[PDB]
Amino acid sequence: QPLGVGISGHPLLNKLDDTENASAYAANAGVDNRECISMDYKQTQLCLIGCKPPIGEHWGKGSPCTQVAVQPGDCPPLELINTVIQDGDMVDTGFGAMDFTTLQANKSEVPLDICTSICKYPDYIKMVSEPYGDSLFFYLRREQMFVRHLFNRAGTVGENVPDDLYIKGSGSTANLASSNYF
Amino acid sequence: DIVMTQSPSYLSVSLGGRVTITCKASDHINNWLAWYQQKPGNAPRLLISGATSLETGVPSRFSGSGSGKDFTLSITSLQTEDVATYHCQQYWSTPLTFGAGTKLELKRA
Amino acid sequence: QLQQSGAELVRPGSSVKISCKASGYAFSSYWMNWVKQRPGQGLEWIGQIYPGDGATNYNGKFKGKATLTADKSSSTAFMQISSLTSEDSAVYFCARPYRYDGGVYAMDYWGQGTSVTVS
Amino acid sequence: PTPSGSMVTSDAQIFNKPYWLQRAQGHNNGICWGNQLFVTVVDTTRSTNMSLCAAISTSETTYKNTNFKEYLRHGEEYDLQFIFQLCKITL
Repeated sequence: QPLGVGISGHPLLNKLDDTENASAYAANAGVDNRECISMDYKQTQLCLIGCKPPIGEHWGKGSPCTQVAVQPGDCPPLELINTVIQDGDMVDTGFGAMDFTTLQANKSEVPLDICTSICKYPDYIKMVSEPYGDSLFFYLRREQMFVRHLFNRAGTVGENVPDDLYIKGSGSTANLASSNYF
Repeated sequence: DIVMTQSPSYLSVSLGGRVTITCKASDHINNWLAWYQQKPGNAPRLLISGATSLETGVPSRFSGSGSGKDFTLSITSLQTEDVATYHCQQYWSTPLTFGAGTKLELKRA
Repeated sequence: QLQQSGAELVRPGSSVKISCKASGYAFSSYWMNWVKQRPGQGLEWIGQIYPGDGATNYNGKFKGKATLTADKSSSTAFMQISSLTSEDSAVYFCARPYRYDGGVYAMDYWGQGTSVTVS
Repeated sequence: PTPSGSMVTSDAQIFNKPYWLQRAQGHNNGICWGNQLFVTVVDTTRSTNMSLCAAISTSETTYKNTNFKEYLRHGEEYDLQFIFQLCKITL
């Protein structure tokens, strides 16, 4: 096809305010401040050849340690998970290689197309270490990306900002704005 | 800390008139102030938040206003059920501070 | 709806643990605020607790005297007082922050109050 | 001013390439005295931070910012490889 760039979004993307530049302290998170937002994903060109299927890596929800009972809302544990890259899987688009379904209950952190999928990244290291090297005997990779916008995430503080990192505000700056940037 | 004080700690009033209770902060709290009403056997009840906002269930004869460091609660056509002790509170900075309270009593011969 | 403990009588020097059980909403999203009122007198702020990680802020007056805790599994707040004296006799109240993890816009739901006598 | 390290690219990668330390510009030509070796690295071309939020309740079918706890985590992945040459010193 002719060269060109696509574009993906979400009608209810979890984007509080524009944190790239603000003239006054942002209002206050009410209920559902999600916005209809789109973006042009990171560019990726790659080709893997081998006599065994390709292997990828992505962060998923690791198994918890049998101790402290996971309080609801507690941050889930991470675990790098090796998987077989299947036809139709999604490529990291700028939000890294992770399982958004099992790591984002929100269902609104990223555009629809990766929103309930897993973005996997070729595990080049593992494949090349492979003793016989059947999984891949040749490859070409080309990826590039830059920050277009800087946003805030609505929701509630999962982990508070240690107060030794700042001086308490007052009035409007009395309440700390979400420092969960993306 | 921020110190809240109310003008009088007591007022003798008549049913039907307008009653005003003003509170003054030791510093600017910028409309971050609440009013509570408390009767002799229970917890204080929130009437005002954000200096001017009426809470659900609060009769419309109650209202509040002011700015900076000076705020006031106003009660029109005072009802007998309105006779109680009223408190202001600042929440602009911790520790949170309450005024000493103003008790309404009904005047008689 | 918040439920507090019944009345207490403790001897000087002793200690008491009082509960405030939450119901009618999702506790795991809200702090708990506690205050003190002596007979015929005004209100004073003790502290507030984030149950999740046990973080809490103290009014200097109640630093060594008060400790706050909470049972997430049963959505209950607890406050313990140490080395009790005549000045600790008062009615104590538990109260919920209006705005989730924020402590502004006042306290919208209060407990019935628990009376403590040191004698 | 507010900084900005522009776009990141494969073509500009420094890592995942072997470095042949044959001729050193210093007098110590790669000798690991003390059987020690220091490898310092800084790579901001993989600084993606991922936000993961858990729901406090899995009931209501209506979004509530209060129902979700937002967090941030970042992962780094390394793999060091070396080729060493045995050397002798007549004392």
